[PDB]
Amino acid sequence: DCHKDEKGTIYDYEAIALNKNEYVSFKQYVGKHILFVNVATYCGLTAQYPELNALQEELKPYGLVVLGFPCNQFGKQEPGDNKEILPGLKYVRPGGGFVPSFQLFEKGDVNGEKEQKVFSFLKHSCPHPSEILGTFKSISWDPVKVHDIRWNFEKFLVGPDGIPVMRWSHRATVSSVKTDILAYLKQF
Amino acid sequence: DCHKDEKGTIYDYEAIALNKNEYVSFKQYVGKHILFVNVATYCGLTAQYPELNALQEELKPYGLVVLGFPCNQFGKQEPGDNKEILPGLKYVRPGGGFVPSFQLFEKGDVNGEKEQKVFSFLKHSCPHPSEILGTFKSISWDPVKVHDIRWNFEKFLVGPDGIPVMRWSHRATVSSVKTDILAYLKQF
Amino acid sequence: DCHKDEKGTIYDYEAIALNKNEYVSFKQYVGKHILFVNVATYCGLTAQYPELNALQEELKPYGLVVLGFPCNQFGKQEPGDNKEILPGLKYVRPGGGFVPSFQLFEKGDVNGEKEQKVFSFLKHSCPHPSEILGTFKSISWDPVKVHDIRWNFEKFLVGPDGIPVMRWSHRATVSSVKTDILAYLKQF
Amino acid sequence: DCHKDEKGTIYDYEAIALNKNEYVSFKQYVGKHILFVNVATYCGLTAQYPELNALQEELKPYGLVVLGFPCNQFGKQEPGDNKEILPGLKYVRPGGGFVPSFQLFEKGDVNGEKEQKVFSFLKHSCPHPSEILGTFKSISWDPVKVHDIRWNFEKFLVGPDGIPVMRWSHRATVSSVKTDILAYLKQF
Repeated sequence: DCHKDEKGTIYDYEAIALNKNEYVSFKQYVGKHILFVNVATYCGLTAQYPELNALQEELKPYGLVVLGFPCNQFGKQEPGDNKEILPGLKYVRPGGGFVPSFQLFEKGDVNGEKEQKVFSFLKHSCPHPSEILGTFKSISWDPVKVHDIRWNFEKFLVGPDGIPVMRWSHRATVSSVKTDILAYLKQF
Repeated sequence: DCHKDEKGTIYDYEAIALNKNEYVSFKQYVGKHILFVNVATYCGLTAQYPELNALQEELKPYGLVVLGFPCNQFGKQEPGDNKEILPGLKYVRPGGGFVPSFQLFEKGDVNGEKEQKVFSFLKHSCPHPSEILGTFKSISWDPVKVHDIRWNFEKFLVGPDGIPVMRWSHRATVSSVKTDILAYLKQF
Repeated sequence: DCHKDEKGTIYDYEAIALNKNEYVSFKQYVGKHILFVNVATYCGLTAQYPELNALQEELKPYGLVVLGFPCNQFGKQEPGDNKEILPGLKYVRPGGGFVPSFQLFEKGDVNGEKEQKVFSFLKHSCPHPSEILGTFKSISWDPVKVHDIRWNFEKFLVGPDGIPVMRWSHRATVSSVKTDILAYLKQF
Repeated sequence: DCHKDEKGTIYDYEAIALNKNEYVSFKQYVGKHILFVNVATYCGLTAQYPELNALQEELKPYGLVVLGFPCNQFGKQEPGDNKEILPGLKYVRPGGGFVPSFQLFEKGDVNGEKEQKVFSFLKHSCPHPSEILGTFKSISWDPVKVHDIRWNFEKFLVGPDGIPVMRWSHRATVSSVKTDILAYLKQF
């Protein structure tokens, strides 16, 4: 008689926090602007972790939540088991006692057949800005799709309604990401 | 004082015919609808060669020109030197005396760093219809870009003004390509 | 009470001829010196086919039998289905009407998990002379073993008792192989 | 008039210690039995580090010196810069405060074109016991040679005269290595 179209949002997904052993529904983050970052410990970009802490500190009052997703698909730069990831950040790289000031989740794929379902959603929702997907070397997964994540520390912004709004290359500095987010927050 | 914007077309490029040893400017094909196909001898799709002959026969009077570009990047399915390609089609696959009834050019890359410049133009001018770029296996070139050719026997249509109009997956039968071209030709 | 040790020879194996559709037991070749060559159509070494014909002609009276085994594992240089291999040699490479004057068999693996059992025997029976197994590029099979065949047109000699005697690199000219075989035949 | 043949030993080589920033000639180890191990932090075998400490403790009085060589060629399981390797062992894996009780050196290749010269010597001096070199996956270097190291935690014993004596697969437990070394030490 009547068809009601049911629409997809970020709140349809969930993941296991690294530091508890407990599932976190993204419904927790209703009304918040969510920054999803795929992370790794042994990347040149790992140096930006304290910049991510600073971003989160600065913009928490504006309703920004940063979420970090370890992934070993990009140069095999997250080799650690889940229990090893936080100790590696604290004592190896960045080292110096570093602890993320935002929520990290269990390690998993962001591309290919076993990719996490939230990343399918994010990737299908927002195109990557570059025509470059990779080098012969960098692509390690199967199948390969035009909206795949290119590398460690790629980023997605999800609005306060759970619909993805924006995506940055891993090549964009955290400072430029902040500047972009600050200009986006002026709407609200 | 004044800037005149100079615009790119298919007529800006050229290639060496396989059967002469002579360069052919695509200016030759002014006012014609051009079907570019990347070809190979040892692909399952090689079976469609007689369908391409038939397409060309059927639509020559309507101003269609088919152009075939051997390429060894997709499963290494065009291993032959330029002199070996036509004998291979005639005597191996399809065999049976098969001769293409359209112009083939010298073998070269259609993707990656040494890709032919006409294929850069075509690929940048018309998106591929699928989000799937490949398998881990199928991608053999560097760098990898979202508008790369996926496989043997992918196809592009260029209008009578030299601007690319349409692109088909290698998965589309020559019959469906014909049907699509016949519907496009109704405008003229 | 008593154990009798049963010993392995070339006569324990068989393969399907390319040009019949019939199995050939290597027992046929009892009392003969057998030269096994893995072959391909689109290799630089394919040029040596007429040298193999000449070798076979010259040494048939001395009891030499040459056997050719198409294989697609080395640069994917034997892409043809079994029915396409002889036409490819005649009309493509070497071309010119070339027909092998020795027996070719159906195409199959010589290395890795699906290798032909006769090649396991040969490889395990006679070491390769070089410490070099390959480049990162050349090795295409799994698993990888120290006595694997390195490339197209590697060669093994089996004595008149079915025990392998000698193995040549693909880098050895057919002339040097002949010279070596002629010196070996002086024992008999 | 006269040629004197000059012979190669372990004392012809040197490497940079991880924990100093200083070169160590293997001449230091004259008259000692040297156990060379290629090591990594993120391997299943990394668990054997305390077994290596125990081996070294136990057999130091018998003149055994263990030497550890970080290498990132086997599953990319040593991603850390030189400064990160000891902190990773102490705080990540094995973790728990683990410090090696034997000398580790700077990270480098043990196979392929940029392999360390001491490993060329060792590998050329003592064959590996298995015919298996790898999987398609495990081999990451170029060129590939039959005496290459197969994986993390492969081992070589060098006698008190600097000539290599023995080599173990990475598949051999440290307990069996100890048992073998104890039986070898009975000669002296």
